[PDB]
Amino acid sequence: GHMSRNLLAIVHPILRNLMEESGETVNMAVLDQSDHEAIIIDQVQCTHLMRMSAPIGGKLPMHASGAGKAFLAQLSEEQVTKLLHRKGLHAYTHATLVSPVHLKEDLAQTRKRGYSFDDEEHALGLRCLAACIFDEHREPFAAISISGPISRITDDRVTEFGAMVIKAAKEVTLAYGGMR
Amino acid sequence: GHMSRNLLAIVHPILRNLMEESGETVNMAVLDQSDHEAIIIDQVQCTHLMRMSAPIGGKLPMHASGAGKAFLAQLSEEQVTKLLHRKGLHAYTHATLVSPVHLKEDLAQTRKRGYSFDDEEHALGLRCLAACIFDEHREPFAAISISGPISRITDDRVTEFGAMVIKAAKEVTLAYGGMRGS
Repeated sequence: GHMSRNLLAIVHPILRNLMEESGETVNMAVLDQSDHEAIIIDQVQCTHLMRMSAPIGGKLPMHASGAGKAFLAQLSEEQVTKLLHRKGLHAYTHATLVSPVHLKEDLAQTRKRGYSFDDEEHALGLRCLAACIFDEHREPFAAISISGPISRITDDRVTEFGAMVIKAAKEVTLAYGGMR
Repeated sequence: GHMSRNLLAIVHPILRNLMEESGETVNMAVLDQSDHEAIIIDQVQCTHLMRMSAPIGGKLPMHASGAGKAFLAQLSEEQVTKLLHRKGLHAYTHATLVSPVHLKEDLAQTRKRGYSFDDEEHALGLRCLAACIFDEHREPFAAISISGPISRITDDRVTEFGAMVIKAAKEVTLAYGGMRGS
């Protein structure tokens, strides 16, 4: 399953409402079946002077972004062992997870809490929270992320932000389910 | 002084060089002399995912931005003293200089170091450095600013960025002198 012009049309106001609720830029991405990077297909930017402003069609790293890790978290142990064996783990920053054990631990916690969290792993001062959108085969065919600076996505708000992105991704999975 | 598209085209390379050298978004703003405001009229954004991305036509506060304070620094003490007697100043953040004493201090230091510095005074987590551009009558009409997050514009880079923007502004000034009215 996937999107879809009428689906993107449903998705867009969900993204709009999420920007307004979170105060940050929101992205929707799909997965590149390899390199397992997430490609941005839609976005609603916030109006803060400083903000996340990746371009539409921009690609986020597999192991090192909210959207990338959200997708990656849905794969089996052996699937991820094979992808890490193949692609390696480019260090964007000193926080990037470059150890398989550390990455796999973070993926485990991502499944548990319902959102991925990029904590300055792609770029210094940048945080993102993401959740996958699922089809009828429980395949993640898209992910929404909320992306913004550490000065606003503060530690005391991470859980709250995670809740917001869960709810947005859920609304899209439901919307897809409805249109069928 | 007067900016046209053609003049913007002519100085664009200076702005693009500054964005590349600083790694941050570069803005050029003009002073509205009627309404005393700083209006962004061009911009070269950096390629960082997180970056300053004000729109063209955006306004920056006189007392609380790099471009605004660069303009204020050019005014006589009497001129600042008066228009600040007016006249309350909006507090964008806890760092916004809303005390006339404190603002005037900062403007003196601006004149001395050659560049203004907005240290989270417009928005939390945002720094800018700016310097004025002068027309053929040596009148300030524009300002160029480097604007970016405190994650990258760190204390050890403030002086160096100040230097970059002074040099850039002087290059725009020279280029404008050579192409006035284009």
